[PDB]
Amino acid sequence: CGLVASNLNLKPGECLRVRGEVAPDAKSFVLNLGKDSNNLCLHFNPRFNAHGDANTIVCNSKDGGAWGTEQREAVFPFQPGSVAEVCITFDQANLTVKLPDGYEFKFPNRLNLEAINYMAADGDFKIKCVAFD
Amino acid sequence: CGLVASNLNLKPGECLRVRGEVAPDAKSFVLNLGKDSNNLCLHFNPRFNAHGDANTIVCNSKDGGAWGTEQREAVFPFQPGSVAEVCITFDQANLTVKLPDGYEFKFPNRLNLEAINYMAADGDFKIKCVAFD
Repeated sequence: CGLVASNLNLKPGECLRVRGEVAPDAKSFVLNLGKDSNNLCLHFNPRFNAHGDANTIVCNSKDGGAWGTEQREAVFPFQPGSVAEVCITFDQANLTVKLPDGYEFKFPNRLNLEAINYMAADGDFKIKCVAFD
Repeated sequence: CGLVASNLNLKPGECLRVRGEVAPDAKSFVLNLGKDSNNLCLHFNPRFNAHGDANTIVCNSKDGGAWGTEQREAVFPFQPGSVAEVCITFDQANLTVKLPDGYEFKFPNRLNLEAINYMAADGDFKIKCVAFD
């Protein structure tokens, strides 16, 4: 239900910066990146309280509609009702995801994407700024 | 076609800022804003050298697929191979479009939009950042 952007043409090296507002009573939010809605190199899902999980970032890929192997990340630098920025870069092998509080992690480029052209936000997160570096 | 964004949810009084690179040898570019691709409160079209026009900004609306009456502006603060930012806000009566070099113009809110949810860029203009505040 959130912002949906296409024709991003993000290439290796370039940096995608997304800043937004986390809802005051947020349960969770999603930032999906990829080729289109059926081919996601990154489903980024911070969960405050959803599906039985509290404060955990869940990530996965989707290839031709098929979800890959899900994984929970090590940190959760997000708070309800607050501003947050996430930054993404990628190359042939990995996406690098930079988070608030100086944390970051890499996620395998399972789909072997050469560009990222699609981004969609869902849940309790409203995008207010997008920048291409 | 350049960046396309939907579900922007720009509300009255909020400011939409779009900054991009005007390509060298640019002939023209377009920034479309509205409810969706068929309902545009603003088709903003700076023409450097296109369709018989030189250094002229042409604007229009589109309602249910039908183009309105084109509007010519009186200034052209753009140049090929450079960065340019436009800022847009609206109320019930008019959109206000702020351009480089301190120029601005108003364009009637023909569709009586109460929010802007769609933005698309075309032509020789590559969006570097978009913000809502």
